[PDB]
Amino acid sequence: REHWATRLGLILAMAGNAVGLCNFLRFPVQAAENGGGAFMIPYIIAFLLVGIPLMWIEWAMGRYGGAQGHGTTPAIFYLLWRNRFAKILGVFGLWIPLVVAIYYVYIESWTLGFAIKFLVGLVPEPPPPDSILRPFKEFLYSYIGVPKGDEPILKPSLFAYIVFLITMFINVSILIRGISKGIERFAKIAMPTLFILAVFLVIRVFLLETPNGTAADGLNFLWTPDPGVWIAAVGAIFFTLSLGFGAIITYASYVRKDQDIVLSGLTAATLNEKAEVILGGSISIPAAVAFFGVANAVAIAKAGAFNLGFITLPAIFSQTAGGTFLGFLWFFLLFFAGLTSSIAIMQPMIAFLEDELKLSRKHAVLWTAAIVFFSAHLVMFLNKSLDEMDFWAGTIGVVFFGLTELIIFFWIFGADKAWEEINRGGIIKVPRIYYYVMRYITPAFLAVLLVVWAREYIPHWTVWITRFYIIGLFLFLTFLVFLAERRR
Ligand SMILES: CCCCCCCCO[C@@H]1O[C@H](CO)[C@@H](O)[C@H](O)[C@H]1O
Ligand SMILES: CC(C)C[C@H](N)C(=O)O
Ligand code: NA
Ligand code: NA
Repeated sequence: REHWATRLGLILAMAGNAVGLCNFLRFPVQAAENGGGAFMIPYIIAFLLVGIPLMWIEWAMGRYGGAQGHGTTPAIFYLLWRNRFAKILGVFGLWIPLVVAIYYVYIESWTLGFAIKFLVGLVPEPPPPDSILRPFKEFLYSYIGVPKGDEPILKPSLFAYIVFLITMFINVSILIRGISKGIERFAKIAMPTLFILAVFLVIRVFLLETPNGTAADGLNFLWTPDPGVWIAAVGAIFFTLSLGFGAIITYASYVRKDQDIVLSGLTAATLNEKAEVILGGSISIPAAVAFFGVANAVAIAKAGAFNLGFITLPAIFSQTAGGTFLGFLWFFLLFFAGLTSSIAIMQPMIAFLEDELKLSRKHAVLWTAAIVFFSAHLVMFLNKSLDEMDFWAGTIGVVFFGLTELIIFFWIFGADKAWEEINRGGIIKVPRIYYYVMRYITPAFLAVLLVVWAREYIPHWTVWITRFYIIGLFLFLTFLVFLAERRR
């Protein structure tokens, strides 16, 4: 079995797993949507009660299954629960990361295409708010092909489609080289490049000042202290830490049987929170508060993540010295943040085809890329198909799967056996208070917030096109698990 080469590469790959498009596009919107500092109190509590303990649990289940040559949840769930229903529930560990990748890599291709056009300077040129925002709103709308009539049909540009082929190629070139020579070798290069670009953008944004305000006013808003906020904070913690995607589990399956996971997992989770709360929150919102004030920035944040990251922020930079190049640094930061994460949610399908169907790494990567590339045409051409996948897999699915794997590992497999499996080989030991959080508090926290979510919030016909296709993806993945059974 493939293994991580160095301790540093494991941390950076796991950090690159978590540090992604959410740190810079999704977290600023959710924090500003829910009161800035008001959102942080549930966000911090969710990180301590859900994010941290589920980090250690997924590290344990991955290393446990990896020791037996099984990197994905269809087999690992069966190793922790000798039931055929554990294999069925494990399919979500293949379905969730595959569905999320189907729209994630496409949005990642947006950042690459924008970074290219912003580097060559093929960007809209506004003259001396709507008069400068419209050239950038139309720039994104022409790139992805926003519908102009009633038909919910996206018409991507030839450039956007070609950049998506390039983006898939860059993902394949990294994945096909393996864990150590591919994912780990790229993490040692991409994470320092990511941190430097983010710190520079934070510094440059902190120098923004207009009559409407300063960047410090946005920092004061996001740090000054409703069930919907608690749902938003816990959901954000899942997505930003890559929990519930089966991605941490597959990566951890290449950690050696006796290596530390307690300190290593805690460091990667901490690195992500630093990148998100310190670096990510200090760019988008402060630059918007500087140019529009706090009240308008909360209004701009409610307009969406794509609006702030692809329209508003490049339009703000277009008013500063060298802002076109600053937009390139911004979009290149997003591309490396997405690239280190998209390879992480495609590796589970790779590891499954390798471990359970005995496919060569080359074959597993190419077929996984074929499935993602083909399925992504739904996200590229059907309007709001992206939103439907992000809801079922990236929103509902991850919280459902997070509670599922905890019950399997810490209840069905045994609370004492799981706790001993987590701390085994750890440089440090998990604080004994977290044993009771894992066994009682975390599943109670998830079950309560998940019931309010289902009972109070979940209740166009084209959404069935996406539901029909991703339900078929689950059936197809179930059939592959069945074929893996028949071989044994
Ligand atoms: C199931 C998929 C069958 C149809 C595959 C079509 C592949 C996409 O085709 C391409 O899409 C781009 C987006 O507008 C266009 O700019 C290109 O002109 C077109 O060649
Ligand atoms: C789906 C995950 C890889 C997302 C990633 N953790 C992010 O923050 O963008
Ligand atoms: Na993140
Ligand atoms: Na990443």
